[PDB]
Amino acid sequence: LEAKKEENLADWYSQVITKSEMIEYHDISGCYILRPWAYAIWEAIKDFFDAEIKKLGVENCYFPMFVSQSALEKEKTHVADFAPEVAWVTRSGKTELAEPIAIRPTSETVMYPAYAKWVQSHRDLPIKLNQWCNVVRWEFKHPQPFLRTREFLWQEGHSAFATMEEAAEEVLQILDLYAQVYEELLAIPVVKGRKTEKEKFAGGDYTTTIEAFISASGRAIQGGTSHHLGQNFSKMFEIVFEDPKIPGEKQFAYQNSWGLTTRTIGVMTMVHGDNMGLVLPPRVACVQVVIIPCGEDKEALIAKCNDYRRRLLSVNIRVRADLRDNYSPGWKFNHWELKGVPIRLEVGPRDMKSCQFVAVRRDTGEKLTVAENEAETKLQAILEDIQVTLFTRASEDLKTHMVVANTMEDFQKILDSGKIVQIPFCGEIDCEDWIKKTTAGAKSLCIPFKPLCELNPAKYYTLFGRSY
Amino acid sequence: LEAKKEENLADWYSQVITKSEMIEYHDISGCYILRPWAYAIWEAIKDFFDAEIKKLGVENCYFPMFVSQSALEKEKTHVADFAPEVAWVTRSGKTELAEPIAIRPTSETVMYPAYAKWVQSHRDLPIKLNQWCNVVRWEFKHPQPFLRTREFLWQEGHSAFATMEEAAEEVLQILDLYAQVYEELLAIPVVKGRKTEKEKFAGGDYTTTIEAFISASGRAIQGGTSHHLGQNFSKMFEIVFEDPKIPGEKQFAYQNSWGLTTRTIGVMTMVHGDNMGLVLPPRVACVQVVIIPCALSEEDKEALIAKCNDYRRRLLSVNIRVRADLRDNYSPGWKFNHWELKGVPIRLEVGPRDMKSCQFVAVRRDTGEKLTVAENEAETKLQAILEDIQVTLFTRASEDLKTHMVVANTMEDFQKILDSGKIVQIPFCGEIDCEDWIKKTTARGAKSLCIPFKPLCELQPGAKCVCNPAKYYTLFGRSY
Ligand SMILES: Nc1ncnc2c1ncn2[C@@H]1O[C@H](COP(=O)(O)OP(=O)(O)OP(=O)(O)O)[C@@H](O)[C@H]1O
Ligand SMILES: Nc1ncnc2c1ncn2[C@@H]1O[C@H](COP(=O)(O)OP(=O)(O)OP(=O)(O)O)[C@@H](O)[C@H]1O
Ligand SMILES: O=C(C[C@H]1NCCC[C@@H]1O)Cn1cnc2ccc(-c3cccc(F)c3)cc21
Ligand SMILES: O=C(C[C@H]1NCCC[C@@H]1O)Cn1cnc2ccc(-c3cccc(F)c3)cc21
Ligand SMILES: [Mg+2]
Ligand SMILES: [Mg+2]
Ligand SMILES: [Mg+2]
Ligand SMILES: [Mg+2]
Ligand SMILES: [Zn+2]
Ligand SMILES: [Zn+2]
Repeated sequence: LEAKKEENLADWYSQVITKSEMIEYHDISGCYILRPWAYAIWEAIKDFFDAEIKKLGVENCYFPMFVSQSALEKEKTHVADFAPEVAWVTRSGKTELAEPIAIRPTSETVMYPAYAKWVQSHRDLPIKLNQWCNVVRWEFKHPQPFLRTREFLWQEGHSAFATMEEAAEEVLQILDLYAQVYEELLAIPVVKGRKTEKEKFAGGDYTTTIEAFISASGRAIQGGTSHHLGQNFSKMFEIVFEDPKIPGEKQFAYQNSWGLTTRTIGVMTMVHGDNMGLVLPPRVACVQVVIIPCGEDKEALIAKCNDYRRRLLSVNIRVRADLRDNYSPGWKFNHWELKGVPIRLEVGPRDMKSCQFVAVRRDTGEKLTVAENEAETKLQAILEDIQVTLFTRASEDLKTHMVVANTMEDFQKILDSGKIVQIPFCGEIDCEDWIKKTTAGAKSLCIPFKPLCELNPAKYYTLFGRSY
Repeated sequence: LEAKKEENLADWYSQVITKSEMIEYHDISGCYILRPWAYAIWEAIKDFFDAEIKKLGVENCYFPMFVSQSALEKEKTHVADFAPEVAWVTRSGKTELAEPIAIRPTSETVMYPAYAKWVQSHRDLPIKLNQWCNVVRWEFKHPQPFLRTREFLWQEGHSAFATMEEAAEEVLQILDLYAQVYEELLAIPVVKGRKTEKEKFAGGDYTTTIEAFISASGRAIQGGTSHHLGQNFSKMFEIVFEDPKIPGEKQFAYQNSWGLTTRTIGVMTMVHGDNMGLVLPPRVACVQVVIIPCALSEEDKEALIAKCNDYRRRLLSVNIRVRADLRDNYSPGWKFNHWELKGVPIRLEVGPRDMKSCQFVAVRRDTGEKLTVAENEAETKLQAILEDIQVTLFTRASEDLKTHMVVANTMEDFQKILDSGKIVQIPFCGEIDCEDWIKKTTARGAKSLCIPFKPLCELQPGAKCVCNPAKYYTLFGRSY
């Protein structure tokens, strides 16, 4: 790794994702291969999130990727602005299809026709379905791995309820899991908030979000989304049930939808990565500890490495013994640091017979000598501390880089020196357009649930910044 | 359920998959919704296979679904008949794309250009990658849920090796896992074999396969596929390395690919399904035991529900997947039939009389037998009944395949045996021209299923084909 983050972030990012073996490029613009190292992080997030929404009663399923042409039109599910992003299939082989067929950019138009046929009474509610799947958005915006890709993997949850109280409660439960994914799995702090009228999903009532800060850019990014849809889609698609008390009266279902993507992995990369490459938070590292031998008799050195064995596996630590004879120790050192392995355990002959080893933390660079039989306890303590270290530096960097302005003067003074700032806000769109072009430019990120301090007149303190 | 499996198979199948809540229909022909009841089975297969290939050193990844026109134009990875099955993206919104992009029907052309860049020396091998992903094949044959769908879910594994002996061993380990998915998870027996030259993947060296039999059809089906590709694809795609100890000879990697799909769930439905609905093998049933509570007081009623919720915890604690149906708006008789249609292996009936007699009742979905159990043996005995349901389901389907797969040595007995809804092992040339002949002669058709590794009888000392001498016993039959 030779590019440096603070000077050229784009090229640093591209060289970390490649030299960590996370991403391989493809010959289609905005499409990336997720190699096992990148995919294992996604799998870990999936394991966590899946387990959580299962306690909420959500069930997994799989809906078609193709949407019929007339099911896309149906109503103002999308105002035509979102239409350029939709890829259309028009032939199989050379045979032009009777009607063109669309590639899921989201699955409302595929799912809700089915909800309307499953809901024949209030006993059929709630419906709570989730799917892990790929989606295609023909993004015009300049493409980057995991940040802005043309195909990505995600989960989209879609739930329908008899009452507003239930739907409204889920929206905030899901948003909290998203925050837990980022803050507890990925050691990235986030700001919960609600979208302004400009930035909310046109198809919903309100849109909640979690926002993250990437210092080296000075830019924020939407990490996850949870919408209350009210009855916007229920009336559109006729998901209706009989009023239990009033004969002949249909009442429309209340709906939510929520989504999280592999953009998580890029954000973790942009947040924790350093000038030596990736840095993996322990709770998602598929290798938390790598064993590397340093320095015939030698077979005793490999038996000692392989005695860390289960001694680490038996304490349920993900461990890799890199015993390959074909690479130098120094090669292994740099190879696993580029991949972001939280702890390097080096065994040298000196230490086999002094019944010691050395551990090197990927965040601090600290090298530490441990008694041979203190491996289990102290290694666990280091991996827990690395996690807390990584979340603490990212917390204290968001504290530093998120401040207040009450004037356009100091908001602008502060925006352009790499800052995101909460400002009092009209709340109206054309004002938001106006702030967008003056500072060029800043978007609205979210109206925080717990803003700075207590507050056309200002309706809300709203967090502003340049954003992906 | 209204249709009967024996009389009209399609409508019975259509009504089992829907009224069990496995499938919802879509407005695109050959595309189907996988509702939780069916998707949970896929997740169970996924969990097993994933563990197994992890021991073989295979790692999971995700490659793009889009294939460039120009990457598809470089190599010849497929014969010309497969080109129609490819769906093309030709515009975004209203803007026609400069070059069209194809939807993955399989991922050789997407992956192997990357393999070529990752492989620069012998220490870069082996490469062992797997992906769970969706695939589109614009099928001409008649589409049926989970049997033959235009979009499906699958796993495709692609591995690259330095030596031929490594590749050759993976092919059959993988195949044996497929047969394990079928025989141990779904209680379906299968026939391992090699495809004839006609039916093998044209661009590889040889194709191994497992075939399953659907009695009610008299039809067999390809349940899984494992290819040895030799070096046909390493030469096309230039996956080469130099060995320092073999100076001056270019080493092309030895490759395999293998695939298994949600056709699994369709086969399970056809094999074990009955005229009361789905029949779930305990090992993939996402609910193995359903607890149903079956006037006097409201405090008493809460105690009945507390006992059901105490059976649920005792059963989770012995790792039995359990759902307590505590919905108050349905009768017990209703819940009884609803969970039978869904194929739940065991119904647990708890009533007030059994609560104070410290008993419960279990009824098996495979035989229907009702059993009163002491409250204390719930964990031990319920576990035993699920293990016996599994063994029963696999035993009956085995005893149905032995019955329905026989040997014939004349085209004349081959025809009569075929026409009684059976699959036939016949002595066979192996040549393509002949295979077309059997196909239409038996229509006035039967195709080859596989060449069994362990055929019923040993062939030859110069035994002649059913035409040219016989090379091998070949398993022939009508097929999905
Ligand atoms: N092209 C993309 N690649 C990866 N992740 C994405 C992409 N577009 C959106 N996401 C993520 O998926 C989630 C789904 O939200 P959605 O796409 O509806 O919001 P959006 O307002 O279009 O977002 P954005 O400004 O990121 O395009 C978002 O929270 C975001 O983090
Ligand atoms: N349209 C489909 N829907 C579901 N599963 C399929 C479909 N086509 C193939 N499969 C399954 O995918 C596996 C691997 O795919 P492969 O290309 O080897 O099949 P195939 O030879 O084309 O199959 P088939 O003879 O059924 O057309 C097969 O073992 C089969 O079980
Ligand atoms: O995905 C969501 C909201 C929510 N869905 C459920 C998961 C969470 C997500 O936030 C809207 N959306 C975002 N980016 C889009 C691009 C195109 C279209 C589009 C274009 C034409 C027709 C059509 F039906 C949809 C929708 C898009
Ligand atoms: O899928 C396999 C082999 C194996 N892959 C690895 C997983 C297991 C599978 O058996 C060949 N094949 C079968 N059905 C096809 C339809 C179209 C094309 C095709 C591909 C590219 C371009 C094109 F025009 C057509 C290949 C197909
Ligand atoms: Mg977008
Ligand atoms: Mg936006
Ligand atoms: Mg085929
Ligand atoms: Mg075939
Ligand atoms: Zn204003
Ligand atoms: Zn012959």
